[PDB]
Amino acid sequence: MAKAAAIGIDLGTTYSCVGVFQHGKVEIIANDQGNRTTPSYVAFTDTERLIGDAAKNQVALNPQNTVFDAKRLIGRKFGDPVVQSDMKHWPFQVINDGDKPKVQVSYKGETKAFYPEEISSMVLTKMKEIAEAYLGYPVTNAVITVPAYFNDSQRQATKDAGVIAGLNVLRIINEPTAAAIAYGLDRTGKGERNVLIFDLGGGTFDVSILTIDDGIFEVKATAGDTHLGGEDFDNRLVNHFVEEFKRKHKKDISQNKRAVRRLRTACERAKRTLSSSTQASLEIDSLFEGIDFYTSITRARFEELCSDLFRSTLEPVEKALRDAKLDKAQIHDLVLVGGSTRIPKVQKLLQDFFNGRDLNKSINPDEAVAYGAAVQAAILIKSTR
Ligand SMILES: Nc1ncnc2c1nc(Cl)n2[C@@H]1O[C@H](CO)[C@@H](O)[C@H]1O
Repeated sequence: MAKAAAIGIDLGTTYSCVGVFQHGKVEIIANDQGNRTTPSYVAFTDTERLIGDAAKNQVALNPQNTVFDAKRLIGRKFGDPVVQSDMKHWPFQVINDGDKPKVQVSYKGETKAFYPEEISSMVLTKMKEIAEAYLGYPVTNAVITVPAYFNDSQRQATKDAGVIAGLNVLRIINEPTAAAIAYGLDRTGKGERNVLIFDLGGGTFDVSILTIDDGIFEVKATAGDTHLGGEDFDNRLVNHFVEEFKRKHKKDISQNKRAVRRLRTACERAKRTLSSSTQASLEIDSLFEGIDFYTSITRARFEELCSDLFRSTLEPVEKALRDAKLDKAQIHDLVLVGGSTRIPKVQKLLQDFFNGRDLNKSINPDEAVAYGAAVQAAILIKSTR
């Protein structure tokens, strides 16, 4: 029953996803709001602790006590230059507890501090409860994914987050390996198969090159930009609309925190529409000083606004190929991961760079990692019996 069942969890920097392999198919499980991915956010309020969508939805009202980006801290020392650099950009407090970072918040009127693995365990507990509500019984066996560049300390702290969350961690697997499993790229028989995984998420960009030799995975190269993702494209749309509002009304809105956040969420929505329509409409009632902001933008203008950022995704692709010592024609498969890879210009740039090659994109890119993790979790729990 429950003992023979296992889930696959993609514990992402900005979003998390849970899947289950049963009756010959993967089911990506929707949360209680009907969403197939859940924000990796934890909010501490005057009455309760919120996780996911509810935590993300009140971030503007409670920024000091809404934790996100815990994956940037997990398994790291406080003194680590990555931690010191990131801390300057977060609205929540990060404290030092014996060279270990803790996030410090106000919860039910009291000061509380949490280890990054405790924050990640709350996200994991939510994913576990989403699976349990779908299945009708508690599932405790799980495969949890991590970036291919995570070291032993980051992998151990992720497994610790799983234990705190009440999960039996069957295995910690690499995100690009889970994505290659999702597409069945490890079941092509004999001979070395070179796979490039292009992973463009909400806040990070990762390029991974794997060799699959008779079912055995080997990471040949990892490249990317830890501070490039979908939110930089939302911000480019924000700056455009702030300049358009100034041209139409002779009013600078950039200082009104509420106006900027409402414009930001509308821009994120319009950006998603631009992946399947050649135009998107913004409809903001009373954006600033009672002025409605009803406008539109073409996919062509959006592509111009992010042009330099889209083109920058090809430098880590070239870098990964040189580190792996492979030419473009030596790569057998190209896999898309992350919601941002739905952007047609991004697909066109990658396809042209690989001389007109087909891309593996039939599995929802923001779900491919949980999909593969779910497949692996089913194989592993069957072998355990
Ligand atoms: N249809 C889409 N077109 C463009 N961007 C998208 C799309 N879907 C998602 Cl999710 N994202 C973005 O992916 C990230 C999460 O993986 C977020 O930045 C989200 O906006």
